[PDB]
Amino acid sequence: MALNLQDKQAIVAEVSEVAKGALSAVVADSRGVTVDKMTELRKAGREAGVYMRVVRNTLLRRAVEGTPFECLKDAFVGPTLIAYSMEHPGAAARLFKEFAKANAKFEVKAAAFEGELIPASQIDRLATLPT
Amino acid sequence: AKKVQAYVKLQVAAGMANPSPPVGPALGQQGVNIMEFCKAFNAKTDSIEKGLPIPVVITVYADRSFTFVTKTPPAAVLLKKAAGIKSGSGKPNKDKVGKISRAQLQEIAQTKAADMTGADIEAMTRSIEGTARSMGLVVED
Amino acid sequence: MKVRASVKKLCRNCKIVKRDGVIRVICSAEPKHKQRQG
Amino acid sequence: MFTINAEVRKEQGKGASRRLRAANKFPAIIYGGKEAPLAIELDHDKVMNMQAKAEFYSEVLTIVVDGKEIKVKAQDVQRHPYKPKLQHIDFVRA
Amino acid sequence: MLQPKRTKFRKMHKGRNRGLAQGTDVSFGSFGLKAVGRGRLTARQIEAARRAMTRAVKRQGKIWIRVFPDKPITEKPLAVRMGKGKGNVEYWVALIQPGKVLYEMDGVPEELAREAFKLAAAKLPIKTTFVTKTVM
Amino acid sequence: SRVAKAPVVVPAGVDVKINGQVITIKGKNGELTRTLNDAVEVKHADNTLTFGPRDGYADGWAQAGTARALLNSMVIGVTEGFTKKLQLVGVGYRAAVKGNVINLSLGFSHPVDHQLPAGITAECPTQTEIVLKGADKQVIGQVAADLRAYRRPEPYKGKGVRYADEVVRTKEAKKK
RNA sequence: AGCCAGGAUGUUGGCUUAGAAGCAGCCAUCAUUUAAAGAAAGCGUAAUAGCUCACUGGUCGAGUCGGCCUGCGCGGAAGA
Repeated sequence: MALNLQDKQAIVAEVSEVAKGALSAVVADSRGVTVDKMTELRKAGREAGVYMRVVRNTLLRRAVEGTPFECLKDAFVGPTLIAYSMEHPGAAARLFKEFAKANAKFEVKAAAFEGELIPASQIDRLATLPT
Repeated sequence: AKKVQAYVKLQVAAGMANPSPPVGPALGQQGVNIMEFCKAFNAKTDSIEKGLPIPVVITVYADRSFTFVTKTPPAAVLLKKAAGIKSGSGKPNKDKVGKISRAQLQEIAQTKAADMTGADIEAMTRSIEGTARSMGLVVED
Repeated sequence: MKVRASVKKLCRNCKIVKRDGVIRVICSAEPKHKQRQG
Repeated sequence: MFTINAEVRKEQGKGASRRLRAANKFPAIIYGGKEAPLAIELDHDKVMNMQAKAEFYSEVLTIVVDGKEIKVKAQDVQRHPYKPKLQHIDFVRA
Repeated sequence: MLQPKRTKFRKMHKGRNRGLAQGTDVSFGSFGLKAVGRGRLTARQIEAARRAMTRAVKRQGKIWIRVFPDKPITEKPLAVRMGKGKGNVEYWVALIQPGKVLYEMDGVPEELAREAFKLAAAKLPIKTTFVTKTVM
Repeated sequence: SRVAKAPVVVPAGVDVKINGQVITIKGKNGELTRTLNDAVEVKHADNTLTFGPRDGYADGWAQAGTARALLNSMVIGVTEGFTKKLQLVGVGYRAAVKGNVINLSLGFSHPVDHQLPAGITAECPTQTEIVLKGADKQVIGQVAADLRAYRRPEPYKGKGVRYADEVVRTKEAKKK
């Protein structure tokens, strides 16, 4: 694999939509077969298309260096694999509830399906979302 | 569905039932006979096109009951009935026989997307373009 | 085993070991690749 | 920008050249224009890395000696017959 | 089997192999096989190294042969006493000095040309090395 | 080096004595004593064990990496113990243990009886299975190799004494 | 490098249809899902299956990797 410059174009593409999103969610696949790609990744094409970056670069200094730009509570995610997810279609949409109803959908391990921002807190399955 | 222990991908040339010369003992290896194979598939022959080489994923269970979900016929034979040519690749780097339009193929590629793993319909028609010129076919535009 | 005076790695599983001053090739997959000299 | 740190030669001849070349320092000379030719002495390993680039023989070089900035160009090179090393480089003063 | 046509003389002196070579650079092609050792390359050795080299890459590419034997070598038959004139010419060798480019290759990738010069070097008696065409 | 710079932690209850270059480790499973080469530098001085290259010897880092792994096995062995699982593949391949002697029927014309060393306990819950336990990883590895050397796994049908965690490549007769 | 995963969709890709299904060989040497996956490197199938590897996730924690010029060394090195 090439230099740091092509490792920063993934940081540029990640941060390019951080400052405009509303919600952030966490999902993990340490047992994830490509049937999760069949279900979870094609679930992004139901809403908007391709650009829902579900990238996984959550090293202690790889995805943390792109954190101080906006929503600075993502700096200490560290281990327990994190796939970032942003919610552009609709202010305070239901992608966090899309994973909350996916607990019976091949999602035994999802980094405790925590969720990350809006209350600036921890794990709580929210229900006060606009319909 | 379950993890693979006894089920495989089969049904070469579904125009005629029981592909015993082409496929043969592949489903007969684990636990499945050919007599009941046509019984469950008989509700799926005349509901779709007859004479098309459509594959099906034979699903094998441990309780003598077997189910099936038919998939879309490949781009290997869907370009034969669309362009009107009963041929194939042969040598793709030396001859180009097909003259098929992109609009002529995407009108049946929207039927392909009901089983294909895509997001947008037109985002997956370029995948059949990758099989198009692999056989000696040009997509006019 | 081959006692060829010029031994090399014949696959990805071939490993060079200098046992007791004698350079040997040890392969986990293919026993044919096992050889020693040089 | 190829800057070469070089020194002025004090000795010359067959024995003198082979002696200093064995010390990882092959000789050269800067000539051209109207001044006297300057027999120069320079390190081998420094130029050996710079001469591997295609632009080394096409751009104007700046060989520094005694604090003097000399705009010079590479005219010819005497490579070793079978070793990856240089023996003498003709430098034209341009 | 390289051999000159209608030379001036049938037999010539043994001579000595001293000094350095002249064709020390890759002129025609882009990759070369520079000889490091000092010896004589026979007509068989040059042709044997050629077959193992033009088959190594492909039927494609252009290969240059910078060396030609141009020297007869005599050899006395078995059970013949010394003297009685010079022996009869048997083969043709080429004097090679350290630094002589033996072959030149162009039109192939550098990795593919590396393997061809490795296979050709095994047929040659003297040690050779891989060289490239340097600018100027 | 990288192994030598990783200290092994000694648990509570098991004591390690530093008798110069001789190290004895006592535990509930047993007691293992071992002397090391002079190239290592062993200092307990903690609740763990650290290693380093003693001065003068050039290969001290390579020796300390070996001594770290040996004392790591001497800690696990006296606290948990090592266990090797075997398997007797073949028709009529029975196994029985009489106190400390293992009787094997491997198709020979005479019964073979292997004598276990001191501190080595072997059990046979199945006639085609041998489980053996001990405190030293090196000693029971030789015992498992000795039992395997009687009848090695056949490369045609897998017949012979094999490990439970061993794979066997099987070839054919090329015509029938 | 190890410790825990993916290693996909079309796609039986066509060719003599005996089947060459990522893996005898002829060829394009694709596109999507994308944390990533080559219509494919090995073993393994008549052909499927399967075990993995590339590439990508996490832990980990620092140097590691591949060539060049050389000093001294090893093998090649068997006789009455």
